[PDB]
Amino acid sequence: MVGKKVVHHLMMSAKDAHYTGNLVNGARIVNQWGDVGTELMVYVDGDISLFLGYKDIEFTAPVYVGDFMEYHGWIEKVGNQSYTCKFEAWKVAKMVDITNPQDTRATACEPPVLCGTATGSLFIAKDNQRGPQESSFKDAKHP
Amino acid sequence: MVGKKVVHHLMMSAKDAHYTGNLVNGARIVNQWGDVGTELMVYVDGDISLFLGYKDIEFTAPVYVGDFMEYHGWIEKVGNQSYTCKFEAWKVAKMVDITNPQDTRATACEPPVLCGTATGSLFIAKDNQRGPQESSFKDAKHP
Amino acid sequence: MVGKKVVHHLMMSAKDAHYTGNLVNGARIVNQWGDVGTELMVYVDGDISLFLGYKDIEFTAPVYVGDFMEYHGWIEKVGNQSYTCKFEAWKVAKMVDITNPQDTRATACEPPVLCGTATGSLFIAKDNQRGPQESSFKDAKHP
Amino acid sequence: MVGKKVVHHLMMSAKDAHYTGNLVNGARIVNQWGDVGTELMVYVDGDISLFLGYKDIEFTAPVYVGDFMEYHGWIEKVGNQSYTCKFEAWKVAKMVDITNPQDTRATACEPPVLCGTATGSLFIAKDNQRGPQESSFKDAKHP
Amino acid sequence: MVGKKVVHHLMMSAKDAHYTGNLVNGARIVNQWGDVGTELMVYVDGDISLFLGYKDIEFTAPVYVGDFMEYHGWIEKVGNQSYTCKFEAWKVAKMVDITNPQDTRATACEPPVLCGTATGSLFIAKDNQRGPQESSFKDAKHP
Amino acid sequence: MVGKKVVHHLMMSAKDAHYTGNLVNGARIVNQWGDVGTELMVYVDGDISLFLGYKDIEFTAPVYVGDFMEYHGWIEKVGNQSYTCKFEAWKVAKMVDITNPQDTRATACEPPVLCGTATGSLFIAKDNQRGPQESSFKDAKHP
Repeated sequence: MVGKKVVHHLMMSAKDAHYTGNLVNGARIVNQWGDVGTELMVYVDGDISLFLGYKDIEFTAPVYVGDFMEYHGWIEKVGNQSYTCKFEAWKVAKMVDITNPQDTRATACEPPVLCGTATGSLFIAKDNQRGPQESSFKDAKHP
Repeated sequence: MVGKKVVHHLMMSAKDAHYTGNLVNGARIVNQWGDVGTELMVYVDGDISLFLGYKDIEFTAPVYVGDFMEYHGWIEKVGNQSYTCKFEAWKVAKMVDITNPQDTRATACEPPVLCGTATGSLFIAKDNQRGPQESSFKDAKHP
Repeated sequence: MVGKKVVHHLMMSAKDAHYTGNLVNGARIVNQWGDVGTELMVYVDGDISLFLGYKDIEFTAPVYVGDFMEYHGWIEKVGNQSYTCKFEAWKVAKMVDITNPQDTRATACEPPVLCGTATGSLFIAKDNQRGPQESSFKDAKHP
Repeated sequence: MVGKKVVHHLMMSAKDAHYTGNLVNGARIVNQWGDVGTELMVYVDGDISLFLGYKDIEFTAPVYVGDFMEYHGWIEKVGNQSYTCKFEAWKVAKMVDITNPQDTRATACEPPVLCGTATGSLFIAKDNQRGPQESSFKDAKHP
Repeated sequence: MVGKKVVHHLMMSAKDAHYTGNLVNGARIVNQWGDVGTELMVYVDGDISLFLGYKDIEFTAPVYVGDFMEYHGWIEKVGNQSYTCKFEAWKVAKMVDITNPQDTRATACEPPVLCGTATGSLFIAKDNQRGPQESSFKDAKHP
Repeated sequence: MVGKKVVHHLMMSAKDAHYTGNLVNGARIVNQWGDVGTELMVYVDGDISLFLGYKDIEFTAPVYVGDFMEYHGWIEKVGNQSYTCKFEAWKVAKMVDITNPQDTRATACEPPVLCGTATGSLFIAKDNQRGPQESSFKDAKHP
């Protein structure tokens, strides 16, 4: 790992529902990973970067309104103009019964439930590379 | 190909901007691909399905507010409970100068600009497979 | 018509629900027609234009979360600074039972269902008229 | 007029921008009128109703981020299952210079600037008509 | 009190749901009060201002999809660079039964139901103060 | 403190802009604190709870598109049916120059910038209290 893991953490609201049955779409995870990758790029070379693509993405468990979610990302490799990262999505809390709209019961996921994994890469043009912006990334280096 | 190509077509509005500079995030393409994938699954087996994952997503050109975009998807292979699909994203029109907010000029992209490509797979549990629901998919078959 | 038909095609997600019961509002159709009209104006004279208004709008069938929708528009006539257009909205797929949130069943609409029609006009100031921008519109002419 | 005029009043935020240049789409006005029509129908017969269509929607002045807007609606004629309503949209305040994002100056529109008008009709099936729900509509009468 | 009361008035749509059970979050009220405060600041000194904070906020009744809501605000005191305002939120109509998605019955709240109150302050830098912009605020003066 | 601190962490996208100049509204912070408070209530007693109100919200620094933000919350006191919590908002990264939309430079905030503080209380009806749901909260007790 280059630098530190970045962790996003937030709640799926009703506004994150996408398909019927309060089901959140898998792209909601990819949305967040885009922002996680962005934060990694700000720290490693001071640019918001452009996302190049994903080698793979697996959606491993469904996500619903009322789920509290964490999104983890870290840099595995610093290339020339590319940076290769790994990503995870974890569910840390949920409604007890999503099928009952009037049920307010909720609980923690112990252990958290893996909802997604990915490998993806981001781009910062050489002339946009400004060096580390955050202390845990001070030792990052290009080949 | 099994069945027909599904084509989504719409505009990026200011609401689709994500990063600064009116830059739309890559995940917006993935969002649309989720819906294209859903339509394919509705037609092939009558269920909105669950997205399993992607292989080799590439974001090949930046997308901005005011871009008109098409998203193509089709079923390459029908598995047991999985369906493997190909996806594309195409830009067909754009603002001439996104850096000038008061500039209202826009033009077509001839030829269209390729903005995204991916392979993705969706899942329908055997008990939820209801057979083709759209005429062009009528001859789809599982192994 | 002047030029070619513009066709938008997308899904109503949970985010498009407006009234209770997963009912989409009629204005969602008008939103899309605005973007269809914009695209037509980009092609006929290279400007995003200003919508002048609608002579008539009819909402002919209800639209729900999970509906796949098409929106058609074309130019009927080119005026001096105004362009008169016709619009349609069609439902091509839907959930089987929107009243059951856990029902994942969906199907095509065969035949498609008419959901709306309209006549509306858009405006491009004379000095903003840049001529056709797309090959099918090459013969578009002002009086 | 039957009953009272219903007045919605709110601000266009950055989230209401639709086209480039912080321009709000005309459909934002129609979105609001749909909710105004709904409120009138709640008051006259106790149902959220269904919008039948519009005549003569006219967008008469542009609307931008930072505009404060009022939307007026009222019932002009009570029919059998239809209700004919009039709608207005008024700008009551605005940014002084929308072209300068760092300019925080804003002022009132005195007199208010007319931004839209329409005639629209709504439908409540006879078996869903429950009579007036709001005191000012107490004497509304069907033929 | 200085000037006139500002009244925003709109509908809670499905898009305003936040928690399960079509429950709107308290922050939706605070969102609206921010815009009410902004409008007051435009009228009293011609600047959109910056919100300083809230002395207190109380959420007194729950708000649901299909509720029609008013948000009142007024200037209690003009200070030097600060302005002390009072806010209320009122429910004026609602669905008859939110637990039944397909139910279209709705009614007015007579009298309206108090849903929230707050005291909050806004800031306009001395050099950004431009004097009253709306006639009812003509006697609004700084000490 | 009762239990542990909950930390939400995410990015302000263009979708979070509210006023002109890419300025996020103060209520965006309150929105997040509502979700932070919900998480706390889920862990302490297994219910999403209702927010009672706030005392002394202060917005201490402005927030813009492109800001990465953290929102901390914790339980200070467990009451009978109320829970009193402290909330903070922290800026951990930002665009270098928000006034140039095409500038992609970004940096960390070291140290983080305090953007908001508040005390807020939430409510869980006695019969809805189900005991701690997350190990760090296991010893939380009512009077």
